[PDB]
Amino acid sequence: SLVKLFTTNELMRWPIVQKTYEPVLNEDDLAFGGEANKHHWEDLQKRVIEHNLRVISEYYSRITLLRLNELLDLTESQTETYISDLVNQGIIYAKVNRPAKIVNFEKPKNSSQLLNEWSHNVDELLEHIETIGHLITKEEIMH
Amino acid sequence: DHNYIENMNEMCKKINAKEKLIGWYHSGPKLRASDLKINELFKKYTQNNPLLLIVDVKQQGVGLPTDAYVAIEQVKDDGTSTEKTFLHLPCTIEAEEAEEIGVEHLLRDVRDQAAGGLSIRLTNQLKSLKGLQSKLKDVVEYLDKVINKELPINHTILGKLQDVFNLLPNLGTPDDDEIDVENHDRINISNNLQKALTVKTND
Amino acid sequence: DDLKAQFQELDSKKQRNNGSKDHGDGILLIDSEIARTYLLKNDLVKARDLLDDLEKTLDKKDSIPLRITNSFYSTNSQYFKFKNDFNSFYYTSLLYLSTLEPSTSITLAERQQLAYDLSISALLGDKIYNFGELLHHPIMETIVNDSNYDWLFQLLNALTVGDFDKFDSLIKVQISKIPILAQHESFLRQKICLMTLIETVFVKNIRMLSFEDISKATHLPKDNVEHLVMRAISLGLLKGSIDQVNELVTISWVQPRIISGDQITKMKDRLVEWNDQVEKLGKKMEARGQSIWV
Repeated sequence: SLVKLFTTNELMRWPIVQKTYEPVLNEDDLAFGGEANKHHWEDLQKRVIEHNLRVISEYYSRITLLRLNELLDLTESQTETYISDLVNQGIIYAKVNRPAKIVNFEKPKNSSQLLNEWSHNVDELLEHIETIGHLITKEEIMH
Repeated sequence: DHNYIENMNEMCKKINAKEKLIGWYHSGPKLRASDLKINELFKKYTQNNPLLLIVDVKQQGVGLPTDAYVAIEQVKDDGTSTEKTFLHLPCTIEAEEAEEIGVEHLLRDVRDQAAGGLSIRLTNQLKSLKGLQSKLKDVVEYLDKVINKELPINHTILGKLQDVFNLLPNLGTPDDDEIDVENHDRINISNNLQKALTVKTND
Repeated sequence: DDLKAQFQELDSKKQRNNGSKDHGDGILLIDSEIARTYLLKNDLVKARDLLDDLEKTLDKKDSIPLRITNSFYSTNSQYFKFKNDFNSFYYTSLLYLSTLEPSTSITLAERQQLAYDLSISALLGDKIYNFGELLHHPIMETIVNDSNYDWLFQLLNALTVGDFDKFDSLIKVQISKIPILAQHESFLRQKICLMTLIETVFVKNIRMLSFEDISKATHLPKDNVEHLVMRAISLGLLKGSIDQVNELVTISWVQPRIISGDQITKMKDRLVEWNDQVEKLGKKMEARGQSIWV
């Protein structure tokens, strides 16, 4: 249930995930159950939230900063810091707006790339008609 | 005649050995269900699915003077028995070198398409639109025939049409605005080329 | 085993004596049965692993009689529903329904057991919107007048037309009647939501919906809708982009859903529009450039 949660891009919440796994896996020694392993339970906090970030970026071109703070379950300030590290390490790239209006998850795409791409969608529509025509032939015989 | 197929094989092997028996042509035009039955005798000879080459002899369809179809065997759903059926494949002509060179001496036509000068392709733009329009109307009447004359619903067709509505450009999108910019540039470049030709004519 | 050895012996003689016989029919059929015994015997690990090996052989053969491939599929299916993998039961079971003997060899009693399990599987699916195909398959075809297929159909039908008032009324009863729906309350409640979102966007010509529009469609608050739609992207139900500032969800993909008589009409209407346009263009460009084409 721990691995498959983390595998699926389905959103989960930290202080609730924590409870689920508190009396079971927090109490397995040499993982999280040792004294200095308790701070690896604590380090899991960071993992859970950076994962939810990673998914949310792709799906939402734009999401309001306020909304994000509730989903992530942390103050605005902590939230501000974790976005910045994830951009540095370059998995995503993003633009954050300081008055706290929007966080616009996007890597921008130029006019040339967007236009080049438009010609291809059109090429595929033209194919679609052509195939149907052979099968019209067939179908009249079949009945 | 079984024996004739056999006799020809040792003759054709000597003549050119890259030849193999590969199937049979039908005069067509009609696609029969007697062709499932003829394919089974050719299937004895052949090492491939028997190639059915429908060479139209009346040449009514100017474009597509050829259809190619290969016998497949596939699980028919709805709890129905496995069916042997004809799946279309690209019959499109390429030509060998030796054949092509003589053909080219004979003709000098501007054909269905040569992509020659401006004049030739300008014709093409009208004709090609008209090709599509023809194609398109038939798809409209096919859908009436499902619900009026009770053809068995060929769901494949419906699948393709979903992909047409979905991957259909949507208007009001800012992509359209981009398009207009590209248009603006080329129409300008035409204007500058037009002027340079003025300088040539003036000399 | 006795019969397997019998057929090996037998063919030493027959293949030459007859000048033609095939003996491969019995062998495969027999192997399906081994796997099947093991299933009843509660050796579930063993039975899967034989079955996979079987798969390899079957497919090397290029012509098999229907009976063979249906028995294999009968087994492959039986294993899935014993593990209580609902999704998997349903996917693999479709293969068995396709090759199925329209013959009444498959006794009426068998048809009811698998059909019930499948229906229940589809409710507890989350993207399995196949429900009409069953009606054209023997499995459910003959039996639609059982008491079991009274309540159960009303659940299917409430999904189809997408009414949430109707679903809600039905679901209270069936949660209590049937203890399988009772432990799977959460999924059933989720099913209706997902079904409506994919149905609504399609039928409207626009392939973008405001969170405002969806809120009325799904007859649930816009607060709940934002959470629901995010999940649709994760599942792969719909794929697209979420803009909270333009208050839109822009789809760029509509996942295959089975088309039905009504829906054919909606498509016909869109293509009508398209045909008239090509014509207007072509008449226009003929007049223009008339003087010089060539």
